[PDB]
Amino acid sequence: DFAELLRPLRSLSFNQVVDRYVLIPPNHTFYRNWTYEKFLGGFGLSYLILRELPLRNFYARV
Amino acid sequence: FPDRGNKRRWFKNLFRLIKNPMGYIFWKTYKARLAKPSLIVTSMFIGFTLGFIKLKAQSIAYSKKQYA
Amino acid sequence: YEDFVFTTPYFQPESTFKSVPKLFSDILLGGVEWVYT
Amino acid sequence: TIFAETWEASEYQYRNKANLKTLPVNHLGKLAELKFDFVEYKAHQLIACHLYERMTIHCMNQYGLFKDFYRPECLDAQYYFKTCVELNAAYGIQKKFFPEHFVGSPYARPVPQFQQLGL
Amino acid sequence: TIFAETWEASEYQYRNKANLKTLPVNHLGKLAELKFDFVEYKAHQLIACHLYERMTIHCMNQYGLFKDFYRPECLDAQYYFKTCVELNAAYGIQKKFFPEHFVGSPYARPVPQFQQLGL
Amino acid sequence: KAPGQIYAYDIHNTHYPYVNIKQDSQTQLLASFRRSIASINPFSYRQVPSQDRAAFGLRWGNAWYAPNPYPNGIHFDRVFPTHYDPLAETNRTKANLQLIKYAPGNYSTLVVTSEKLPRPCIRTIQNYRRCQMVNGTEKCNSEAQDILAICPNWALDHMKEKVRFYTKALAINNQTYIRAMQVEEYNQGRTVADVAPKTWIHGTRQHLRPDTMWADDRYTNITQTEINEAIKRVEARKAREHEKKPVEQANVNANTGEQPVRVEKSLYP
Ligand SMILES: CCCCCCCCCCCCCCCCCC(=O)OC[C@H](COP(=O)([O-])OCC(O)COP(=O)([O-])OC[C@@H](COC(=O)CCCCCCCCCCCCCCCCC)OC(=O)CCCCCCCCCCCCCCCCC)OC(=O)CCCCCCCCCCCCCCCCC
Ligand SMILES: CCCCCCCCCCCCCCCCCC(=O)OC[C@H](COP(=O)([O-])OCC(O)COP(=O)([O-])OC[C@@H](COC(=O)CCCCCCCCCCCCCCCCC)OC(=O)CCCCCCCCCCCCCCCCC)OC(=O)CCCCCCCCCCCCCCCCC
Ligand SMILES: CCCCCCCCCCCCCCCCCC(=O)OC[C@H](COP(=O)([O-])OCC(O)COP(=O)([O-])OC[C@@H](COC(=O)CCCCCCCCCCCCCCCCC)OC(=O)CCCCCCCCCCCCCCCCC)OC(=O)CCCCCCCCCCCCCCCCC
Ligand SMILES: CCCCCCCCCCCCCCCCCC(=O)OC[C@H](COP(=O)([O-])OCC(O)COP(=O)([O-])OC[C@@H](COC(=O)CCCCCCCCCCCCCCCCC)OC(=O)CCCCCCCCCCCCCCCCC)OC(=O)CCCCCCCCCCCCCCCCC
Ligand SMILES: CCCCCCCCCCCCCCCCCC(=O)OC[C@H](COP(=O)([O-])OCC(O)COP(=O)([O-])OC[C@@H](COC(=O)CCCCCCCCCCCCCCCCC)OC(=O)CCCCCCCCCCCCCCCCC)OC(=O)CCCCCCCCCCCCCCCCC
Ligand SMILES: CCCCCCCC/C=C/CCCCCCCC(=O)OC[C@H](COP(=O)(O)OCCN)OC(=O)CCCCCCC/C=C/CCCCCCCC
Repeated sequence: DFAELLRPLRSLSFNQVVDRYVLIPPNHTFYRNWTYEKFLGGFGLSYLILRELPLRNFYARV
Repeated sequence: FPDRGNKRRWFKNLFRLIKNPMGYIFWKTYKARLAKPSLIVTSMFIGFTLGFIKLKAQSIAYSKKQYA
Repeated sequence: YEDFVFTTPYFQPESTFKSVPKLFSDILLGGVEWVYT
Repeated sequence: TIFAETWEASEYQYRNKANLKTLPVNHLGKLAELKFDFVEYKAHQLIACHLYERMTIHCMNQYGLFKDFYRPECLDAQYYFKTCVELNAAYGIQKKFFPEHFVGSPYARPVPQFQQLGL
Repeated sequence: TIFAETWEASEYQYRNKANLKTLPVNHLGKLAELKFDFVEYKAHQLIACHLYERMTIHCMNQYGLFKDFYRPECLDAQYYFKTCVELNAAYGIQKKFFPEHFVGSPYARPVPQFQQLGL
Repeated sequence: KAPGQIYAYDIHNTHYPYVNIKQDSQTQLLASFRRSIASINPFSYRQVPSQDRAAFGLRWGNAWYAPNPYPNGIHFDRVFPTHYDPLAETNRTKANLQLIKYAPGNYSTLVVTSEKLPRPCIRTIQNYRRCQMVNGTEKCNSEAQDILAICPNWALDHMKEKVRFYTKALAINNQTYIRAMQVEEYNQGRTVADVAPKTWIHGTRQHLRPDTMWADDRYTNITQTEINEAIKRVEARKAREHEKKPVEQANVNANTGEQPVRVEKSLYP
């Protein structure tokens, strides 16, 4: 398993490793925080659907 | 026997307050609000309440200064 | 001295006429803190 | 480098600085959290940071490094081992080049020579 | 000993200690509280503690020392004169044997020689 | 112009490895099902970061995972002395307001740091060093005065202390040199010619037997009769070794009203 962690490196040279994983071209235009906005924002969207539960008893929905 | 009709009454009023807080507060205070004080008294209530909340926020911000 | 030994290094009398020009330095009781709110 | 199994807890406490960390002995209770069977000798559990390393090897032998090693008892062993050798390397260097920072050092608060008392 | 009429207030403030007292100039306003007539020259009012001394003499010449000198304007003049010469004697000795305690002294926070910087 | 991927992505080949540390059947079953539908699941969250999208940490049930903070005995009591022992429990109990406050830095290590001297103070040092290597030290008084004037006094105190620390560290490294380069009594007259042609492997378990009786099968054929005969021989040698015994030394820690010496503790109570 320690040799499996280095599997994608054995097929590459050092120059290819640096260009592949180290020298990623700079691009600061992405909305990186969309991952959190989708996750935490899902609580509000889930509430919009959940506030319509056809459970007749009020205390059941409580 | 006790009055079993009053069971869990504090929970039920809590959930009704969460369901519609302004509707619960409105009707629970209707007869009391029939006597309305002057504009001065009402303004002093809001002025002193928001002033106390403003100082509370400044005390919270000072606690972050002491933590730093 | 009078039945007493007080060990001190060799005193330099030339240190008396040491030109020490006074420099400005003002203390402000009531100034700036590190952080503010 | 500590050349024993045990060390004085106060010898690694600061004298002129606030004490916000300790250098505790190896947490032997974490060894009983491993559910699988293993052989561990008591003669290796006291030396600093080594028990956590042997636990990590036992966990990396029973399980691998993917989706089976990621269990609370095995990740804490790897985290404690990594953290232990990092603190001990820092306290060891501070013990070598800053011996006067710790309680018990004669240079933390130097006692004067008798010639300095003027008697 | 101060060899002038005026002194820098900051030179008698401590640098490494809390400043709980100052060495203020003569309180010229107390000179106007004397009800009687007297002759005072402006050339004598700035030198330290001397105005309070002359006020005491003027009060002890107009009144005596019994039941007439005991008025608020005369007792404050004698108290200020006694307190002023006590504070100045203490500050004078502290200026002579502890010059490093005050703001403006080159020994309060010594600047190192260039040979100590290792460049 | 595709977004860059970190090295961890090539290990897992997916951005959605549903890794949950809580080892219960309900959690791992739901994680395996969510791991399979992550391509078409709108309720999918990344745990492998990328250049274009951030990611979440390791999950613990519905909450998030973080290892137990390394055991620390420092704490602060509120109502009564709790005698907190970080080694008495597996997981650290939460700090209640009326019970305890733990030390700062749940996840923190000890490092050495340094302040950065002001830029104008740095420029004066570069000017002095440059003027020194070109014109010599004797013609750099003005540049030396600019350092004493422009650099704030705290910076000059830091510069003064660095020289004193590195003087201390120099003496410590040289005392280690003397102890290391000291020729012991068992190496008198021995040079590199007396060294054996052995490497690190020649001192390991395969070539050098450890000092334990069951490291290998060396003593597995020893019968009880040979043991009794050995006890006789080891007692015969003791007729010459037991003749001498070191003398008992005086107790330097006799007076309990005196600061005791940190003497070597006895092996056994
Ligand atoms: C045509 C006729 C019908 C034929 C088809 C019939 C079959 C239909 C099913 C197939 C089609 C489904 C379509 C979507 C495909 C999804 C495929 C999939 O794998 O999803 C698995 C999906 C996700 O699994 P998961 O990984 O475990 O994530 C849920 C975790 O809770 C997550 O927890 P977390 O903590 O890890 O993360 C928090 C989470 C937030 O999660 C939460 O907070 C929810 C927590 C639940 C409440 C807590 C109480 C839980 C109680 C436990 C027991 C629950 C049992 C419920 C069983 C429900 C069975 C479905 O936030 C997020 O991660 C991101 C959320 C934002 C996502 C963006 C929203 C896109 C949704 C799609 C939009 C378009 C659809 C139309 C609009 C919606 C309809 C009006 O499983 C679910 O279904 C979860 C329940 C969601 C409610 C579903 C209600 C919508 C149903 C729509 C039906 C059609 C509309 C009505 C039409 C009527 C006329 C026909
Ligand atoms: C060996 C292995 C196994 C070991 C097992 C160990 C466990 C032992 C199990 C056996 C224990 C139970 C024994 C049988 C009990 C039978 C008694 C009975 O007949 O029922 C009486 C009682 C009668 O209630 P009720 O007549 O319907 O109405 C109450 C009145 O009408 C009043 O209603 P109200 O509307 O006027 O409201 C007032 C009410 C409640 O109003 C309150 O002010 C209390 C509020 C507490 C909740 C909030 C706490 C604040 C923190 C959270 C904030 C919430 C905010 C929410 C909103 C969000 C923000 C706005 O005041 C009360 O205190 C009522 C509580 C029930 C009375 C009992 C005497 C209490 C006096 C001392 C009070 C102090 C303790 C209170 C504890 C919490 C009470 C819910 O029923 C029960 O409470 C049932 C409790 C027993 C359920 C057993 C469940 C199964 C047990 C096994 C589960 C596994 C446990 C694992 C534990 C693991 C170890 C940690
Ligand atoms: C005592 C002095 C100190 C007081 C301290 C302050 C107290 C807390 C204040 C907090 C303020 C939050 C503001 C919320 C905005 C609500 C706006 C609104 O119009 O309210 C209607 C709104 C209902 O409108 P709706 O959306 O159409 O829901 C009706 C559906 O039929 C619903 O369907 P259903 O009827 O079938 O369900 C049963 C019903 C009744 O059953 C229950 O509610 C009982 C269960 C309660 C569980 C315990 C709740 C713990 C706290 C909630 C969770 C943490 C906060 C989450 C974020 C809330 C803020 C938006 O549930 C509900 O009513 C709605 C569910 C409650 C929320 C449940 C989910 C919580 C998480 C939300 C996820 C979505 C947002 C993501 C998070 C955002 C983070 C960035 O009520 C609420 O949602 C909750 C009210 C919150 C305030 C309650 C306390 C207010 C009064 C406090 C005392 C006032 C003193 C000053 C007055 C002086 C008088 C003289
Ligand atoms: C989690 C947060 C925890 C901390 C906060 C906790 C907050 C708890 C308190 C909640 C609110 C108080 C509860 C009120 C009960 C329900 C309402 C009510 O009073 O029923 C109406 C009822 C009669 O009113 P009404 O039937 O409608 O007749 C009036 C007509 O409409 C026409 O009016 P009128 O022409 O006949 O007379 C003019 C007007 C007279 O003009 C006034 O209304 C006087 C008040 C003007 C504004 C005063 C400043 C605003 C105060 C709130 C803002 C906080 C200030 C910051 C505090 C900093 C220091 C903590 O009369 C009135 O309108 C009602 C005055 C009766 C006194 C009002 C109740 C006491 C003042 C409010 C308590 C403040 C406590 C909040 C802070 C607590 C912090 C621990 O009043 C009574 O219950 C009778 C009780 C005896 C009252 C007279 C003697 C009072 C002796 C105690 C004074 C305590 C002062 C505390 C000062 C705070 C510290 C500086
Ligand atoms: C040809 C004539 C010109 C045309 C006139 C047309 C006028 C149009 C009238 C329309 C009325 C407004 C309609 C909508 C509002 C109705 C709902 C309402 O809230 O009314 C209050 C309503 C009724 O009040 P009330 O307790 O029944 O008292 C009724 C009267 O005030 C009577 O109370 P009283 O019987 O106890 O009388 C004694 C009086 C005793 O007063 C005096 O004896 C003399 C007062 C002298 C004032 C001294 C000023 C000193 C200034 C020093 C400033 C120095 C700092 C400046 C620094 C500047 C920078 C350097 O003391 C007061 O009551 C003063 C009340 C507050 C006065 C504030 C404005 C004063 C100046 C108004 C100028 C308007 C033009 C007048 C032209 C005519 C001149 C002859 O109060 C409520 O309970 C409803 C809710 C109130 C919630 C409070 C917070 C609400 C905030 C928003 C309010 C609405 C938006 C703003 C609208 C204007 C409000 C001020
Ligand atoms: C949200 C309001 C919608 C209506 C808007 C009306 C007003 C119109 C005025 C808009 C002015 C536009 C100003 C510029 C906005 C810029 C938008 C932005 O910053 O985010 C874009 C950003 C681009 O991402 P990157 O590739 O990382 O960045 C590359 C940048 N070149 O978009 C995103 O991150 C995606 C999130 C955006 C919102 C997504 C909405 C999701 C709603 C879900 C409902 C759809 C149903 C889903 C069903 C799923 C079925 C499998």
